[PDB]
Amino acid sequence: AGMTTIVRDLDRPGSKFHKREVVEAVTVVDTPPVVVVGVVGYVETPRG
Amino acid sequence: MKVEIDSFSGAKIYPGRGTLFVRGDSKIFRFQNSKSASLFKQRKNPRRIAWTVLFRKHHKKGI
Amino acid sequence: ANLRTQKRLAASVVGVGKRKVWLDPNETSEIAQANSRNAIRKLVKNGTIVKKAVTVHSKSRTR
Amino acid sequence: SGNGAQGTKFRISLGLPVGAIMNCADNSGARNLYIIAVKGSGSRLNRLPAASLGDMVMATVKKGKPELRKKVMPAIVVRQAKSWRRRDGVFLYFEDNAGVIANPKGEMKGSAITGPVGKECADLWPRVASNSGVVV
Amino acid sequence: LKDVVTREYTINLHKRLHGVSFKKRAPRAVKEIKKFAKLHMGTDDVRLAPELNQAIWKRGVKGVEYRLRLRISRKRNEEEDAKNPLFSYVEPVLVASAKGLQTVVVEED
Amino acid sequence: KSLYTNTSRKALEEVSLKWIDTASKFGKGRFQTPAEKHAFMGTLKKDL
RNA sequence: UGUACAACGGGGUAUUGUAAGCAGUAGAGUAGCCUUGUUGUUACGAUCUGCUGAGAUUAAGCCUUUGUUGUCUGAUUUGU
RNA sequence: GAUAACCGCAGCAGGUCUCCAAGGUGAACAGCCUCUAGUUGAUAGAAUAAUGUAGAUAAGGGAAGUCGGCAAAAUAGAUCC
RNA sequence: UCUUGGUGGUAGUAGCAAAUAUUCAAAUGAGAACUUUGAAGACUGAAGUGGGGAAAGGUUCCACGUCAACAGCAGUUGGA
Ligand SMILES: [Mg+2]
Ligand SMILES: [Mg+2]
Ligand SMILES: [Mg+2]
Ligand SMILES: [Mg+2]
Ligand SMILES: [Mg+2]
Ligand SMILES: [Mg+2]
Ligand SMILES: [Mg+2]
Ligand SMILES: [Mg+2]
Ligand SMILES: [Mg+2]
Ligand SMILES: [Mg+2]
Ligand SMILES: [Mg+2]
Ligand SMILES: [Mg+2]
Ligand SMILES: [Mg+2]
Ligand SMILES: [Mg+2]
Ligand SMILES: [Mg+2]
Ligand SMILES: [Mg+2]
Ligand SMILES: [Mg+2]
Ligand SMILES: [Mg+2]
Ligand SMILES: [Mg+2]
Ligand SMILES: [Mg+2]
Ligand SMILES: [Mg+2]
Ligand SMILES: [Mg+2]
Ligand SMILES: [Mg+2]
Ligand SMILES: [Mg+2]
Ligand SMILES: [Mg+2]
Ligand SMILES: [Mg+2]
Ligand SMILES: [Mg+2]
Ligand SMILES: [Mg+2]
Ligand SMILES: [Mg+2]
Ligand SMILES: [Mg+2]
Ligand SMILES: [Mg+2]
Ligand SMILES: [Mg+2]
Ligand SMILES: [Mg+2]
Ligand SMILES: [Mg+2]
Ligand SMILES: [Mg+2]
Ligand SMILES: [Mg+2]
Ligand SMILES: [Mg+2]
Ligand SMILES: [Mg+2]
Ligand SMILES: [Mg+2]
Ligand SMILES: [Mg+2]
Ligand SMILES: [Mg+2]
Ligand SMILES: [Mg+2]
Ligand SMILES: [Mg+2]
Ligand SMILES: [Mg+2]
Ligand SMILES: [Mg+2]
Ligand SMILES: [Mg+2]
Ligand SMILES: [Mg+2]
Ligand SMILES: [Mg+2]
Repeated sequence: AGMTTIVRDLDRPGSKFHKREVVEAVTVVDTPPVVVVGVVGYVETPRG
Repeated sequence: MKVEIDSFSGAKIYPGRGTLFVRGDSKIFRFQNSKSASLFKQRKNPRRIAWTVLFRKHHKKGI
Repeated sequence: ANLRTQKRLAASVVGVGKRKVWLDPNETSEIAQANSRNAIRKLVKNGTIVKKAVTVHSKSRTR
Repeated sequence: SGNGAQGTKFRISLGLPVGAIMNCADNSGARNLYIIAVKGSGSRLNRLPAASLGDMVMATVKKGKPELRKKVMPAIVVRQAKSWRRRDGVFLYFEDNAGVIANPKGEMKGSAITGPVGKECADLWPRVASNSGVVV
Repeated sequence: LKDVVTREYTINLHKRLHGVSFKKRAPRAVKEIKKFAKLHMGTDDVRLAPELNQAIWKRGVKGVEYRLRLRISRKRNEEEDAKNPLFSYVEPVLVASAKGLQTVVVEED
Repeated sequence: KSLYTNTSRKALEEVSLKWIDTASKFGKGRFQTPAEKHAFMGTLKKDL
């Protein structure tokens, strides 16, 4: 879909920015449910 | 997550937006976009810029 | 038709340039019979060729 | 960067390559600093080593006291004026480039800083924060 | 369907001449009006009125208006009609503003 | 899914968002919601 | 012949920065009228103020659309 | 009398002597826009990859580039000091 | 690296991109990006892409007919 940005607190002990807010880019993937229609069987062969 | 104020225009600055400017006499100016940044650099007065909050308060629009 | 000779003759008859000579587009057949300066003169009298007034250069803003 | 700084620093945008003349923000007598080096700098073909806020540089004094000129001394960049990002999302900069003369372990040669000092520099260098007034 | 029909349309020439070379905006406006009339009348042979050509070229080669109100009439091609027996002929409509106008059928009464 | 089991402390960090930016990406957006936009700008000329 | 697609229209989002027109007891003043105001008159007058965060532009590779008007069988080739 | 009538292998961006000379901006026969007059000729159409040629813009630094500031930018008229 | 003549491949290829720029209709015609006329848009901007001459050219001037060749596309047009 595209990106947006967030603010979150940081849980990183030893970081200087521990328990403070950071602004992070996030990508949003639009995920409607998938429809299961088939199955495929795969045997192991000496050629793959 | 403290929403700031544009120093030129009075718009609200959400996190990540715009630029902060520390002037050489140590006064902090926050801008929501490069429009406010550029008209600050151009020495424009916010009281004469017709869309800014400081214009509209002095010309008594929107009460 | 080909009215190049008639536009040149009409410019020389009425005394203006070829940029200032109007030929009737609906009367091309009897413009094309005007191979002489007298015939051009007769079309100027009957208005088939028109002197096509000057382009204005106004001096009002200059004044 | 090197030895003397107390802590790690997040990567600040590089503003000051070698040849940059930055202002001298302390009261050591110098008026400007010519950057000739940056400490902790990687090797890359054709790349000028570029200083950033809080970095230790090697610098010469072009304008200042005759006792300060014609020498290479360490300095610490305190004001950047190239716009850099903090991890809390803020993009910020100063009007000017500025630094303070320091010794090779980061004790300050002067004792008072004129103007603001970047918080990353003040956290990296404790004597710079000690002699600094307003920080950002 | 029914062959002869006169309709009025607004063409957006701003979005059709977005990014075009400045010495080609009005010639490409002529060609986009022909493309528009072929899309809407189904007629490859489009004839444009010289009043419409003046309207396109009114502000020179690069000052084509953002929106034209065009009357396009589909007609019967006579005197040995070509591969298509119809032709579409496009007039300009003299409007105060070419904004906020929808496609309307002009009746022949 | 991750092909290996990552224990790198940048993984295994439980993220809690504090804020998601929803201003317009079609410009330099100023408002997160139309309600915020209406509250800032008051009332305009546009027909009711 | 569709929960179709298109062209317009509407809305949203955005950019700029307050359109034209009209009015004004705003306007440095100058020039005329006097039965000379005192927030008289007439002419000219950058600019200002109100209607007016207006107007304009907005997909052209933005979003949306229960609106209007259209469109929807042309050609070629392919067999174990 | 020449971006086609001359010379240059040619209807060649070269070369080849001279007269006349509108308005505005402006010091100006500069550049820019217009009037008279003249032309609209130069293979076209579609698309807008790389690499070009021509024109540009650029954070922060400011010659660290290079044989060398080459190229570009900066400066610019006028009045007063 | 013979002489004269002819012919290939390269190859339907490199190219036909300086001088801002064309467009709509009608007419003519077998055939019109290019001819003519109208219309619009532009340019030269009077040290002109204007009006004349000197040298040189020599009929290129003009009209009628006409398009095999020539005008490195076209041509119904032309200094052909
Ligand atoms: Mg005669
Ligand atoms: Mg390396
Ligand atoms: Mg020395
Ligand atoms: Mg329409
Ligand atoms: Mg473009
Ligand atoms: Mg132009
Ligand atoms: Mg309507
Ligand atoms: Mg965006
Ligand atoms: Mg207003
Ligand atoms: Mg406006
Ligand atoms: Mg107004
Ligand atoms: Mg619009
Ligand atoms: Mg959409
Ligand atoms: Mg319908
Ligand atoms: Mg000759
Ligand atoms: Mg030669
Ligand atoms: Mg030549
Ligand atoms: Mg020649
Ligand atoms: Mg001049
Ligand atoms: Mg003229
Ligand atoms: Mg050409
Ligand atoms: Mg730069
Ligand atoms: Mg700069
Ligand atoms: Mg410098
Ligand atoms: Mg130097
Ligand atoms: Mg060197
Ligand atoms: Mg070197
Ligand atoms: Mg040297
Ligand atoms: Mg050189
Ligand atoms: Mg040079
Ligand atoms: Mg002087
Ligand atoms: Mg041989
Ligand atoms: Mg031979
Ligand atoms: Mg051969
Ligand atoms: Mg071929
Ligand atoms: Mg080719
Ligand atoms: Mg070439
Ligand atoms: Mg050219
Ligand atoms: Mg025709
Ligand atoms: Mg063409
Ligand atoms: Mg036109
Ligand atoms: Mg011009
Ligand atoms: Mg001749
Ligand atoms: Mg013939
Ligand atoms: Mg040819
Ligand atoms: Mg031929
Ligand atoms: Mg021809
Ligand atoms: Mg001929």
